[PDB]
Amino acid sequence: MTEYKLVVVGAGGVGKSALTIQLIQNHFVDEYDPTIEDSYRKQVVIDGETCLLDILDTAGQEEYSAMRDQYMRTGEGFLCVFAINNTKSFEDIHQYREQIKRVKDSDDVPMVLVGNKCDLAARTVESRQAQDLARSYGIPYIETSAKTRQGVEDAFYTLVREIRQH
Ligand SMILES: Nc1nc2c(ncn2[C@@H]2O[C@H](COP(=O)(O)OP(=O)(O)NP(=O)(O)O)[C@@H](O)[C@H]2O)c(=O)[nH]1
Ligand SMILES: [Ca+2]
Ligand SMILES: [Ca+2]
Ligand SMILES: [Mg+2]
Ligand SMILES: [Mg+2]
Repeated sequence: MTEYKLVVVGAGGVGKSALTIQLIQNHFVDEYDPTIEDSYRKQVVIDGETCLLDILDTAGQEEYSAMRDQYMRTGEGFLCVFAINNTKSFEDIHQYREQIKRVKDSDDVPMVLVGNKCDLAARTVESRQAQDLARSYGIPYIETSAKTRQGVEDAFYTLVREIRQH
Protein backbone atom coordinates (compact mmCIF):
# COMPACT_ATOMS: atom_id res chain seq x y z
CA MET A 1 0.00 0.00 0.00
CA THR A 2 2.72 2.45 -1.07
CA GLU A 3 5.65 2.59 1.33
CA TYR A 4 8.36 5.24 1.58
CA LYS A 5 11.61 4.35 3.33
CA LEU A 6 13.12 7.52 4.80
CA VAL A 7 16.45 7.76 6.58
CA VAL A 8 17.53 10.56 8.91
CA VAL A 9 21.27 11.27 9.12
CA GLY A 10 23.61 13.94 10.47
CA ALA A 11 25.99 14.78 13.31
CA GLY A 12 25.47 13.84 16.94
CA GLY A 13 22.93 15.90 18.84
CA VAL A 14 21.50 17.89 15.93
CA GLY A 15 18.00 16.61 16.67
CA LYS A 16 17.47 13.64 14.32
CA SER A 17 15.56 11.68 16.94
CA ALA A 18 13.57 14.65 18.20
CA LEU A 19 12.50 15.42 14.64
CA THR A 20 11.44 11.83 14.01
CA ILE A 21 9.59 11.51 17.31
CA GLN A 22 7.84 14.83 16.70
CA LEU A 23 6.64 13.58 13.30
CA ILE A 24 5.56 10.11 14.44
CA GLN A 25 4.46 10.70 18.07
CA ASN A 26 3.64 14.41 18.25
CA HIS A 27 5.72 15.33 21.30
CA PHE A 28 9.15 16.83 21.98
CA VAL A 29 11.93 14.75 23.50
CA ASP A 30 13.79 17.13 25.85
CA GLU A 31 16.43 14.68 27.04
CA TYR A 32 19.41 13.42 25.06
CA ASP A 33 19.79 9.66 24.64
CA PRO A 34 22.20 8.90 21.82
CA THR A 35 20.82 6.67 19.08
CA ILE A 36 22.37 3.55 17.63
CA GLU A 37 19.64 2.61 15.15
CA ASP A 38 15.87 2.89 15.58
CA SER A 39 13.00 2.57 13.15
CA TYR A 40 9.47 3.94 13.17
CA ARG A 41 6.41 3.31 11.07
CA LYS A 42 3.31 5.45 10.55
CA GLN A 43 0.40 5.52 8.12
CA VAL A 44 -0.33 9.03 6.91
CA VAL A 45 -2.10 10.74 4.03
CA ILE A 46 0.24 12.83 1.85
CA ASP A 47 -1.22 14.75 -1.08
CA GLY A 48 -4.26 12.48 -1.21
CA GLU A 49 -2.30 9.23 -1.07
CA THR A 50 -2.50 6.98 1.96
CA CYS A 51 0.99 5.68 2.56
CA LEU A 52 3.26 4.09 5.09
CA LEU A 53 6.34 5.93 6.22
CA ASP A 54 9.18 3.79 7.50
CA ILE A 55 11.70 6.09 9.11
CA LEU A 56 15.16 4.93 10.05
CA ASP A 57 16.68 7.12 12.77
CA THR A 58 20.46 6.73 12.69
CA ALA A 59 23.42 7.39 14.98
CA GLY A 60 25.26 10.68 14.73
CA GLN A 61 27.84 9.72 17.35
CA GLU A 62 30.89 7.96 15.90
CA GLU A 63 30.82 5.54 18.86
CA TYR A 64 27.27 4.37 18.10
CA SER A 65 27.65 4.42 14.32
CA ALA A 66 28.47 0.72 13.94
CA MET A 67 26.95 -0.62 10.73
CA ARG A 68 25.09 2.59 9.92
CA ASP A 69 26.04 2.08 6.27
CA GLN A 70 24.16 -1.23 6.23
CA TYR A 71 20.96 0.44 7.45
CA MET A 72 21.26 3.40 5.07
CA ARG A 73 21.51 0.97 2.15
CA THR A 74 17.75 0.36 1.95
CA GLY A 75 16.74 4.01 2.21
CA GLU A 76 14.78 5.60 -0.62
CA GLY A 77 15.30 9.18 0.55
CA PHE A 78 17.44 10.92 3.17
CA LEU A 79 17.07 13.89 5.49
CA CYS A 80 20.50 15.39 5.99
CA VAL A 81 20.22 17.28 9.28
CA PHE A 82 22.47 19.88 10.86
CA ALA A 83 21.66 22.32 13.68
CA ILE A 84 21.66 26.06 12.99
CA ASN A 85 23.63 26.67 16.22
CA ASN A 86 26.33 24.13 15.35
CA THR A 87 28.76 25.17 12.61
CA LYS A 88 30.64 21.88 12.69
CA SER A 89 27.41 19.97 11.99
CA PHE A 90 26.91 22.04 8.86
CA GLU A 91 30.52 21.61 7.76
CA ASP A 92 30.11 17.87 8.15
CA ILE A 93 27.02 17.57 5.94
CA HIS A 94 29.21 16.78 2.93
CA GLN A 95 30.43 13.61 4.71
CA TYR A 96 26.91 12.30 5.17
CA ARG A 97 25.99 13.06 1.58
CA GLU A 98 29.11 11.22 0.43
CA GLN A 99 28.19 8.26 2.64
CA ILE A 100 24.70 8.25 1.15
CA LYS A 101 26.07 8.23 -2.39
CA ARG A 102 28.35 5.36 -1.42
CA VAL A 103 25.69 3.14 0.15
CA LYS A 104 23.26 3.79 -2.72
CA ASP A 105 25.89 3.62 -5.48
CA SER A 106 24.28 6.62 -7.11
CA ASP A 107 24.84 10.35 -7.27
CA ASP A 108 21.11 10.78 -7.79
CA VAL A 109 19.46 10.01 -4.45
CA PRO A 110 16.44 11.90 -3.09
CA MET A 111 17.54 14.17 -0.22
CA VAL A 112 16.48 17.25 1.71
CA LEU A 113 18.86 19.46 3.71
CA VAL A 114 17.38 20.30 7.11
CA GLY A 115 18.56 23.08 9.42
CA ASN A 116 17.13 22.11 12.79
CA LYS A 117 16.75 23.91 16.12
CA CYS A 118 15.45 27.05 14.40
CA ASP A 119 13.74 28.03 17.69
CA LEU A 120 17.22 28.85 19.11
CA ALA A 121 18.63 32.37 18.92
CA ALA A 122 22.34 31.47 18.89
CA ARG A 123 22.46 30.96 15.10
CA THR A 124 25.86 30.40 13.53
CA VAL A 125 24.72 28.95 10.20
CA GLU A 126 22.89 31.55 8.13
CA SER A 127 20.00 30.60 5.88
CA ARG A 128 21.88 31.75 2.77
CA GLN A 129 24.87 29.45 3.46
CA ALA A 130 22.55 26.47 3.71
CA GLN A 131 20.55 27.54 0.66
CA ASP A 132 23.82 27.71 -1.31
CA LEU A 133 24.82 24.23 -0.19
CA ALA A 134 21.38 22.86 -1.03
CA ARG A 135 21.43 24.56 -4.44
CA SER A 136 24.79 23.00 -5.30
CA TYR A 137 23.34 19.61 -4.34
CA GLY A 138 20.11 20.15 -6.30
CA ILE A 139 17.91 19.65 -3.22
CA PRO A 140 15.63 21.81 -1.07
CA TYR A 141 16.69 23.43 2.18
CA ILE A 142 14.10 23.53 4.96
CA GLU A 143 14.43 24.87 8.52
CA THR A 144 12.78 23.03 11.38
CA SER A 145 12.27 23.06 15.10
CA ALA A 146 11.61 19.72 16.76
CA LYS A 147 10.75 21.72 19.88
CA THR A 148 7.93 23.79 18.34
CA ARG A 149 7.14 21.37 15.49
CA GLN A 150 7.60 24.16 12.96
CA GLY A 151 8.64 22.77 9.57
CA VAL A 152 8.70 19.15 10.76
CA GLU A 153 5.89 17.80 8.58
CA ASP A 154 7.12 19.96 5.71
CA ALA A 155 10.62 18.49 5.91
CA PHE A 156 9.50 14.85 5.85
CA TYR A 157 6.68 15.34 3.33
CA THR A 158 9.00 17.29 1.05
CA LEU A 159 11.36 14.31 1.13
CA VAL A 160 8.43 12.10 0.04
CA ARG A 161 7.66 14.55 -2.77
CA GLU A 162 11.32 14.30 -3.82
CA ILE A 163 11.22 10.51 -3.89
CA ARG A 164 8.08 10.81 -6.07
CA GLN A 165 9.98 12.83 -8.67
CA HIS A 166 12.49 10.02 -9.00
N1 LIG B 1 15.73 23.82 21.21
C1 LIG B 1 15.78 22.66 20.53
N2 LIG B 1 16.37 21.58 21.05
C2 LIG B 1 16.32 20.52 20.21
C3 LIG B 1 15.77 20.47 18.95
N3 LIG B 1 15.92 19.20 18.42
C4 LIG B 1 16.56 18.51 19.32
N4 LIG B 1 16.83 19.26 20.45
C5 LIG B 1 17.52 18.81 21.66
O1 LIG B 1 18.84 18.43 21.34
C6 LIG B 1 19.23 17.26 22.10
C7 LIG B 1 19.61 16.15 21.14
O2 LIG B 1 18.47 15.76 20.37
P1 LIG B 1 18.43 14.36 19.65
O3 LIG B 1 17.20 14.36 18.86
O4 LIG B 1 18.64 13.28 20.65
O5 LIG B 1 19.68 14.38 18.70
P2 LIG B 1 20.20 13.30 17.70
O6 LIG B 1 20.63 14.00 16.46
O7 LIG B 1 19.16 12.27 17.55
N5 LIG B 1 21.48 12.63 18.45
P3 LIG B 1 22.24 11.23 18.12
O8 LIG B 1 22.93 11.40 16.80
O9 LIG B 1 23.28 11.02 19.20
O10 LIG B 1 21.22 10.14 18.11
C8 LIG B 1 18.05 16.94 23.02
O11 LIG B 1 18.31 17.49 24.32
C9 LIG B 1 16.87 17.58 22.31
O12 LIG B 1 15.81 17.98 23.18
C10 LIG B 1 15.15 21.61 18.41
O13 LIG B 1 14.60 21.76 17.31
N6 LIG B 1 15.20 22.70 19.28
CA1 LIG C 1 9.04 16.10 26.43
CA1 LIG D 1 28.65 1.33 -2.51
MG1 LIG E 1 19.24 10.24 17.94
MG1 LIG F 1 29.26 33.53 9.64
